[PDB]
Amino acid sequence: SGIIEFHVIGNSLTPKANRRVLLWLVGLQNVFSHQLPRMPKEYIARLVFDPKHKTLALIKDGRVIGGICFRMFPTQGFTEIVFCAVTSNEQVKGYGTHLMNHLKEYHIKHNILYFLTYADEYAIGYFKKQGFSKDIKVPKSRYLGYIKDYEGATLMECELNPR
Ligand SMILES: CC(=O)SCCNC(=O)CCNC(=O)[C@H](O)C(C)(C)COP(=O)(O)OP(=O)(O)OC[C@H]1O[C@@H](n2cnc3c(N)ncnc32)[C@H](O)[C@@H]1OP(=O)(O)O
Repeated sequence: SGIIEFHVIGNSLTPKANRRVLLWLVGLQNVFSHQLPRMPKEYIARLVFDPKHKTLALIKDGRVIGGICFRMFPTQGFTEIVFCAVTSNEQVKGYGTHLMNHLKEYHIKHNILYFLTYADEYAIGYFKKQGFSKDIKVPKSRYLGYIKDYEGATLMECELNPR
């Protein structure tokens, strides 16, 4: 290795089957908790280990340095971005953007062209740089009760251009 690697991981049924992945999931849980201090740790753990959620992990030298936890809604035509974070010492180097670009490529391949997410006010600018907007095109009837709403957050959407 010696270089960064992208891995789409998660818990398919039980996290005890693959210990390498389990270690990465715990690593993600910790990174998410550390960079998302206002989010209950038990809450982060619950979602990161939920079989319906996947996490695109950014690993360098076997260690998790960032990731995006998401949930795919193929029939609804979109994916919910649940957690997004890069460990502090690795931030401001381009990894956060690198992670989102990789996630976009993955979804273009699965033919899902919309991301929905609830952004904390002080993170809005990050999403805007990644092409997200406060203008929502996915109908409310399509996401209400599907995506989780948060306190004081702003719903934002990213329309992916397959090119
Ligand atoms: C659904 C949610 O998860 S909402 C919560 C989102 N997450 C967090 O707030 C957790 C704490 N923050 C982080 O983990 C990081 O700051 C991340 C993941 C947002 C960004 O990761 P990084 O690796 O630092 O970002 P990267 O180096 O790719 O920078 C992305 C670009 O966004 C820009 N940007 C604009 N506004 C912001 C902002 N509010 N925060 C961060 N970046 C911003 C940066 O200037 C940078 O552009 P530049 O390189 O041209 O200057």
